Amino acid sequence: WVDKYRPKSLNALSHNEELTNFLKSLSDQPRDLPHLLLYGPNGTGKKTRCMALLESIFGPGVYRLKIDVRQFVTASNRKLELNVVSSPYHLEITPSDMGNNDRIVIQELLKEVAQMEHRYKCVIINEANSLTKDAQAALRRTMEKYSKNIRLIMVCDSMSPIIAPIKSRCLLIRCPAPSDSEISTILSDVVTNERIQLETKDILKRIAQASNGNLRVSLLMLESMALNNELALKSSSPIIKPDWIIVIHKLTRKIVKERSVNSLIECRAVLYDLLAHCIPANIILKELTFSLLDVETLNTTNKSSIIEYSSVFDERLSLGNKAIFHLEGFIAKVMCCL
Amino acid sequence: TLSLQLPWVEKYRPQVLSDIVGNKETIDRLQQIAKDGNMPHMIISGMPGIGKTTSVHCLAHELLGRSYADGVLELNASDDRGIDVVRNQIKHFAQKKLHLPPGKHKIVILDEADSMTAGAQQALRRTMELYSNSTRFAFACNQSNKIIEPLQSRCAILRYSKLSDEDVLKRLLQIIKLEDVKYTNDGLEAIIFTAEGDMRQAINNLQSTVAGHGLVNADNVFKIVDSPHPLIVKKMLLASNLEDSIQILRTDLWKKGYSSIDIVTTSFRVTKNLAQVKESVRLEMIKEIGLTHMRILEGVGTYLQLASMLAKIHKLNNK
Amino acid sequence: SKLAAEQSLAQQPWVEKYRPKNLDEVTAQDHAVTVLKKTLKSANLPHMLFYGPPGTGKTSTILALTKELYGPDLMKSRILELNASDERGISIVREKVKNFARLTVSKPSKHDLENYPCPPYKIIILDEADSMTADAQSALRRTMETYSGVTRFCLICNYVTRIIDPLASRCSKFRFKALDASNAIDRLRFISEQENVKCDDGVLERILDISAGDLRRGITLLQSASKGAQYLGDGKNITSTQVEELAGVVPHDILIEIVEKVKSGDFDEIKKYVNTFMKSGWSAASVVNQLHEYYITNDNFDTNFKNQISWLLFTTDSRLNNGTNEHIQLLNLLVKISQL
Amino acid sequence: MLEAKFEEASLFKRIIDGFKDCVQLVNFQCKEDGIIAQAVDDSRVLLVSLEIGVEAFQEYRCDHPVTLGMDLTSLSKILRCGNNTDTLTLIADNTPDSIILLFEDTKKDRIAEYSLKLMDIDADFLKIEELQYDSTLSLPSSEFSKIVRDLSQLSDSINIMITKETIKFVADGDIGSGSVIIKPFVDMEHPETSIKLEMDQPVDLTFGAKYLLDIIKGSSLSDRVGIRLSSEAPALFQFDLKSGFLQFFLAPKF
Amino acid sequence: MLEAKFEEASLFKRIIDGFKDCVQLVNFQCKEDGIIAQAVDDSRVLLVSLEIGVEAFQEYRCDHPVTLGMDLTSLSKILRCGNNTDTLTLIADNTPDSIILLFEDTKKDRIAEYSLKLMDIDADFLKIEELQYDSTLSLPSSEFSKIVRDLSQLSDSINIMITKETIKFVADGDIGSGSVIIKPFVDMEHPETSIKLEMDQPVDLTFGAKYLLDIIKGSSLSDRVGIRLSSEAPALFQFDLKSGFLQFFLAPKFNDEE
Amino acid sequence: SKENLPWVEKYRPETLDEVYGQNEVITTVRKFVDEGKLPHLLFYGPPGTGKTSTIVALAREIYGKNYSNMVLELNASDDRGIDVVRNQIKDFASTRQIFSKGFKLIILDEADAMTNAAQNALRRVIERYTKNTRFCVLANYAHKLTPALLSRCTRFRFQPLPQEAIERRIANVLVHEKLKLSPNAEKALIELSNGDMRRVLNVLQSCKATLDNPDEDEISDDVIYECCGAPRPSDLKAVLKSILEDDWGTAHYTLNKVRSAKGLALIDLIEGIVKILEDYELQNEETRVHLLTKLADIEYSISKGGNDQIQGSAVIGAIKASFENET
DNA sequence: AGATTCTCTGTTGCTGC
DNA sequence: AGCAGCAACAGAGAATCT
Ligand SMILES: Nc1ncnc2c1ncn2[C@@H]1O[C@H](COP(=O)(O)OP(=O)(O)OP(O)(O)=S)[C@@H](O)[C@H]1O
Ligand SMILES: Nc1ncnc2c1ncn2[C@@H]1O[C@H](COP(=O)(O)OP(=O)(O)OP(O)(O)=S)[C@@H](O)[C@H]1O
Ligand SMILES: Nc1ncnc2c1ncn2[C@@H]1O[C@H](COP(=O)(O)OP(=O)(O)OP(O)(O)=S)[C@@H](O)[C@H]1O
Ligand SMILES: Nc1ncnc2c1ncn2[C@@H]1O[C@H](COP(=O)(O)OP(=O)(O)O)[C@@H](O)[C@H]1O
Ligand SMILES: [Mg+2]
Ligand SMILES: [Mg+2]
Ligand SMILES: [Mg+2]
Repeated sequence: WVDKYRPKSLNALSHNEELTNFLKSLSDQPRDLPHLLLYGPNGTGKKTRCMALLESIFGPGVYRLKIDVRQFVTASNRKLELNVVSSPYHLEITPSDMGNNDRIVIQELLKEVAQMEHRYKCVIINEANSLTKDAQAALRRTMEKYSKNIRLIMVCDSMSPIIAPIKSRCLLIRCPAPSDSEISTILSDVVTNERIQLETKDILKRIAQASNGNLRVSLLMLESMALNNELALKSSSPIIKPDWIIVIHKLTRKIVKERSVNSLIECRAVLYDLLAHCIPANIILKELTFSLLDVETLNTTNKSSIIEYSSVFDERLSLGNKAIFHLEGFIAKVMCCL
Repeated sequence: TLSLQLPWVEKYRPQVLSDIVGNKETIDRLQQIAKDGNMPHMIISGMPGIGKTTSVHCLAHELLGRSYADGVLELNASDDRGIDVVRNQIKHFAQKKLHLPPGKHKIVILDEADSMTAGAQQALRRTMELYSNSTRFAFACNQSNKIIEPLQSRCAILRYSKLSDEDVLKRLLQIIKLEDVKYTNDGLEAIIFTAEGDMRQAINNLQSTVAGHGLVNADNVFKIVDSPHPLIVKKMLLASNLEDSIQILRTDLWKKGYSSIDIVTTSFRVTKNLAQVKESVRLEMIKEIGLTHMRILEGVGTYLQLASMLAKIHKLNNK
Repeated sequence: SKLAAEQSLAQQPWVEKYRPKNLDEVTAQDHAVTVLKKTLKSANLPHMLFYGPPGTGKTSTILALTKELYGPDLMKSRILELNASDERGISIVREKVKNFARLTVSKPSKHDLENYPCPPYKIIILDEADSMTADAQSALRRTMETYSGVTRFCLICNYVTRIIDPLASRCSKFRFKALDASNAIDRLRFISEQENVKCDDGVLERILDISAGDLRRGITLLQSASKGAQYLGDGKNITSTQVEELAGVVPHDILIEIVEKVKSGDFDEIKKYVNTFMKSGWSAASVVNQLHEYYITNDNFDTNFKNQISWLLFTTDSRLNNGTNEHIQLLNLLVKISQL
Repeated sequence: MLEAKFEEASLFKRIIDGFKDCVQLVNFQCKEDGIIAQAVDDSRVLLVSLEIGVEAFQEYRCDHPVTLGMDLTSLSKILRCGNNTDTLTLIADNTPDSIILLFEDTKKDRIAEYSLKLMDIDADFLKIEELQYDSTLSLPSSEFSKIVRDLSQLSDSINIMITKETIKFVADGDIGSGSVIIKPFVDMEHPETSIKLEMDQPVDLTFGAKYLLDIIKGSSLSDRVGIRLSSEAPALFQFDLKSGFLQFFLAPKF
Repeated sequence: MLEAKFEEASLFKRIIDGFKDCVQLVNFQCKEDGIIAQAVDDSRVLLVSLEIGVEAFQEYRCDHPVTLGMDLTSLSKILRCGNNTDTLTLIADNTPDSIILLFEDTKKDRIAEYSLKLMDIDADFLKIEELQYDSTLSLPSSEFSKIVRDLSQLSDSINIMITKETIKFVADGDIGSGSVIIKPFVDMEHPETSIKLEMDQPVDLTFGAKYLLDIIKGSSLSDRVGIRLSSEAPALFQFDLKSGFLQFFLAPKFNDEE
Repeated sequence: SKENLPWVEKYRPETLDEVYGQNEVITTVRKFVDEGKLPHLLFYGPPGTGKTSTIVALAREIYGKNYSNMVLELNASDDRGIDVVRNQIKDFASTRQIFSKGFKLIILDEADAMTNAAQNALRRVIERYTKNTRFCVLANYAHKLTPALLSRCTRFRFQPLPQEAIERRIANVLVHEKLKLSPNAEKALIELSNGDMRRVLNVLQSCKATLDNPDEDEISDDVIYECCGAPRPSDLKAVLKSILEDDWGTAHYTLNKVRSAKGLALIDLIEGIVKILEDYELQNEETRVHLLTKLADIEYSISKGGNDQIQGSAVIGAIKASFENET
């Protein structure tokens, strides 16, 4: 399992040695530490490295944490309900659990934590990409006014939606996805500790080649296919793909097979069924476009138009709120292109 | 200075239904109603400054005679007209006992009926239905769609239209004869052109020109009351060459102090109401006028944005 | 008292440790601080509107000005600082700001008038005015127009277009210039000498070159490089390569590989290389900036190609500035520039 | 400087109760012969004018006049600490940014002290009082309050009409009409209940009931109220104090 | 079982008035030596703790302790039937689903009886009272109420500062600042008006005005109020009853903490 | 003292003779007030044209020095709702003056931020109480006012300040202050004003502060350009020439050195190049279409941030590709 | 002097733009 | 995803009556 075998310190990391050394350098002197922003691909291990860095800045009790609840009142008595992950040395907030009320929670909670205060209390903002521009503007001055009591460690997957002032107000640390060799070495230790039977080691490499640098996905897929092969992986064990990926692949097959309005209706139905089951539309568009480019029936002229339309409708979706209104438009434009 | 004089819109405000130069059909209808009596519930809709409030005031006055003070209940948008007022005061007035001639009824005048809340309008239904034999309701609004259909079902509907050139010219000639003002044909033509079927605005511009220069001439009217804003915008959009439209926008609109928001919004109205060009090109021009609006509402409102909007409109018109 | 403040500053990151306390610490924004120093002897401070790129020193300049004006005693009694972390609707602007403006100035003490000018007005600053709605901004118009005798308004923003035209007309516009290597090398060298940052010849000038007119990011990069060089303990000097490694800059060889894949290669090879490159975490904005620098600077492409590459890079940056997916935008940009 | 000590904080509290609600900003000015204060409502139909002579205080010292403006709401918020029997001292320097209210009990025991922030108001005291009014009348203020409270229910306008030996208050609105007619009379059994009237010219003025309602508050300061009416100026309703008076000037409805 | 009869329903009504508003759930427990009750507000800055000894009742019988939790609002809703002079008897079995309030007039006439639904609350009574506090003071509770009511208008925080022979309450906010200074004194003309102060160490704590306002309600139960302050723990405000007391423990503001 | 107010507030006109630029409306208003017929006024115009100063001086001339008491002045800073109208404005209009005898004046400054319900309630207050009071509505945008309210008032459009009036005011300020101004400096100052007296006064105070001397010297173009951070026509035309004729790399180097030597902004250079190219007599309008579209797109992108170098290269490429169609 | 009832003010919720 | 305008309900304070 991903959680049973996870590093708890900086000396327990097993990939990106230069990043581990940079983290040790940054944690050598912990009091004169500026705000940090960890950016990189999703599933690389930045959330583990931030906790490992906190384990170097503070005692080992940083992992012994608790979940509490805090209520907030907007203009309405509506009591925005937000759960907080707290520790005797740091606290974690995820403003991605609500709508446009990120600014209120951010400002009020951070001001309460900064007024109450090694000597400072660390703050981990999870998924900073979902932070609205108004919440980021509110945090802009809170980052600078209280710099001796509150230090921010913002974990995100892409600095594209992060505003320039916030980018300047904190150090930027990139976490490149681990190489397939390091993923294979980690899976080897996992299968020798979990007592899995490998007929040939190369299958582990293939797992990496099916994960695209994602370790969280790699270990989960390895464990999922270890339950289908009954704890004994053979030389030709099938690759376990998530359900939504299969739905997207079938959608692309339907797209390249039939291009009409009658097929556009069932495409809209598939998009609705995908969106209704807690699947973001940006990831849907990304996977749909990337798997449509893989269609060998199309030519360069079709793929260029497809990628242009996907960029245009990605901008539309980032500027809109009704995601299906942009997804169906992109699908119709792709149908018109082919 | 110690005191002012009454404006010509208020001084020469018609007090008899014959002095109204509005829509002849509805005017004769209301005149015959006041002559015979039995005034029904009515809703008068139209545009500002065409003789809606004056019409109902004249009707109520002629119908009630001296009992206007104790038989007419006036409620404007300046007074509270919520559910509580309709429940208490309007109902007390409708239930009030009053000895009237056998052809008259108590009149409840409600100015700006399009601003009353939904609750008050809903409560007014049975209020006007149970006392429809001793109390009558006259609504005066600008948008009949703002009044609920149940209220419109219990009353007559009088839609007032714009005043043609002849009627406003006749009224202005009557006012000039009554005031002994020096005028000229081109000056009155410019006044009527800048009025756009608005009698109140026409009389106001006439009085302002008289008190500012004395002689009602087209030069004076144009120097005091700038030409209609929408017409210059229409001439700018209907330009055939880009340089002509750019020069028009620069000299007529930008060099005279017209804000970019007014230019783009007036521009939208002109286009929506345009009829010279087809539907698709009009929709494309409206689309382009929109991006410029979004950019100006975001604070990027400058001359370059309007120039780019005009360039895109011309490119759309460039086949 | 003062010693606790000195120790807290010494245990503070270099961004807040070296914050300008006086109007003389401002290194490059001289045109504004000259007027601010001249009006310090007079008493006709007008309403001001600071605007410019982030990290140019607007907040630091106004803080230093308010300090030099009022002293550390009246610093907390004659100042109304409203940031973006507070509510700034119509209700707040009408009640709190107007009540503070209508109030009279607090009496200065005997020690205040002996060392500081103590002007007869107070200062209400509104930091990050971009988030203020236009109606709440128009509400400030007569508030700042009629009570100018007792209070002075200082707006601070990054985009001057977000503030309505009447407010921009009422206030004196102060544009803060980008802090490139030329006008900030002195400040960067001072910060390096005060911290014993042993670097090479072309490091500091390079740091600001990566900063692109941002002294805060440059100071943060210098602090990170100093920490990374002190952890090693080798006693050597910081190199430009070590600086550009932690600054998020793509190495030159990886960029040359992208140029080769764009010049020679089809859609499939370019897509595969982009998928491989997105595995290593790089900011798409930095990649676009480096590609723009390389393509515009290289004297080996046609002008017709240069117009198209410039427009494509502009469109890609404008799309990336809206929170889009970096992978899709980068792939689309590389594909569009490969068809050229 | 300002240094005025009231024997009973209650007097000042009742005076401020009079400005309360109907006005937002008040401009005070202390000087050698006492304290004056003026406040005008937003619509400018009501002026509240106060005068407290030196003798109304237990201690008053002034070697240099001071003018100070303030938000009444803020003042009343603080004006409920007087215990009524507490002693109240108003204090301010010659160039104040605040006004100090100091409440103390006889014994050293409890001392409540406030420092109220001042507002800057352009000094512009009005002097609209007339030499002669068309008619003048006084009557018990509780009676005037009842008269106003009666009629108020009927209309937003209350008319006051004066003819020889007759004072008539009238209201007429939706539910009907009402009137209160009073006649001049000297009661020796106690003249504080008499109703005097001196008419030089019959008067007939209309006032907004909402304003008369604000004005009746003065009953708490004096047993009688003086009403002076004119067709040439705002009406004057006056409540006398020991050495002083609270005046309300109200513009008739046009 | 629970069987407690109050001579006057009024005493219980005033006691509950003290928990009122500031807390929602109250946990009562009757036992051989009386009744205790504890309630903590949601933010956990205020604890209301009651103790009523056997002698405060006209009749009390307990052969088996019973713990019962209930909604304060529900209880007060029912607590206005006492006529104040009515007799009140609290009744409950050993494993109750309800609490019975029985109000009766002297004569057999009116009998108002209520059966209040109980809530299940994990029994966890706190014992946060200290052996010694930095400073201790008592003064008339009506005086304390006035002091709190004065300052409250100025700020959401009221500071209490104690130095030798000096107690000072201070509030400072938008409209300005205020302070009330009182000095210890023995009044023989009636010592219920005296102001005592025992200071082992100067103290200076800040409290949220909204909470002090909740606390002043105890004036209706006792002529005097005892205030015990410490820099190590929540402050204690205590209102004595005949055989018993109502205590309010309030956590000082850290800088922002009620 | 008035020596502490800023130059925008210190030099506020107190009489109608100190309001320059507006002559056709000022004379008409003076005639309205002298002859007595003063209708409901609607002063529509851009910011800094002198509408508030005009109406304040008018009320001063009408009522005297006691203007602050006989006039009801409401603005956006004050709460202006429908209930506020109903109570305050109606009680002011229905009653009479407490200080003198005469008509009343209600100055609804910045009435473009009022609610639609407030205007719908006020349009019948203006029409009912019209014999004892008047209404003056000041606006910058005529689209935020309902047509019913817009038709009840006489509209006066405040044109931007012309060259003669702004130079007269500059001369008045140079007389009131111990300051000298160069003719070309004065022309450059008038160029960067767009008829806004506020900007002129602010930058005049700022360049007087920039002088660093006891004011025995003059204020030249260099002082104005360095204080307002505005680009000079020389550098503007040099950049335009290097873009139009010189090589791509040379044009990039020229733009970089120009924008980095004086710290100029890219948006100011964009606006300057747009203003200069407006006089260029060009061929088929396709070049103008492309130029305007691309320049407006780049301006809208700059209004949100980004890479200054990328945007400068985009400006260069856009101008070049637009002019490549002219051959 | 205490208790009860009525009125006014403030806060919260819902609806409309 | 403000505001505002609203209107209605609840709580507190003051006055009157027993
Ligand atoms: N038909 C008409 N004949 C003569 N005068 C007219 C006529 N219509 C309008 N007027 C003048 O315009 C003034 C105002 O007219 P109103 O009836 O109030 O305008 P309206 O048609 O009701 O539109 P509103 O009130 O803005 S919704 C009158 O007092 C007259 O002076
Ligand atoms: N001109 C300058 N001279 C010296 N240090 C500077 C200068 N500008 C910025 N800094 C440094 O950068 C830090 C941040 O300054 P700020 O004034 O907050 O920047 P900024 O212009 O406010 O950027 P924002 O807040 O995102 S708009 C200061 O504390 C200094 O350490
Ligand atoms: N015509 C003018 N003559 C002289 N000074 C002027 C003139 N117009 C503006 N000013 C100056 O500019 C200042 C501001 O004028 P205002 O009347 O407040 O501007 P405005 O026309 O009302 O536009 P707003 O207030 O932004 S809607 C005045 O105090 C004068 O110093
Ligand atoms: N140093 C490491 N060595 C081995 N496995 C690691 C290491 N760091 C993280 N992992 C594992 O790799 C996966 C990374 O995914 P995840 O933890 O979700 O990433 P992130 O920390 O960025 O959220 C998880 O299974 C995590 O436990
Ligand atoms: Mg009408
Ligand atoms: Mg800042
Ligand atoms: Mg103005």
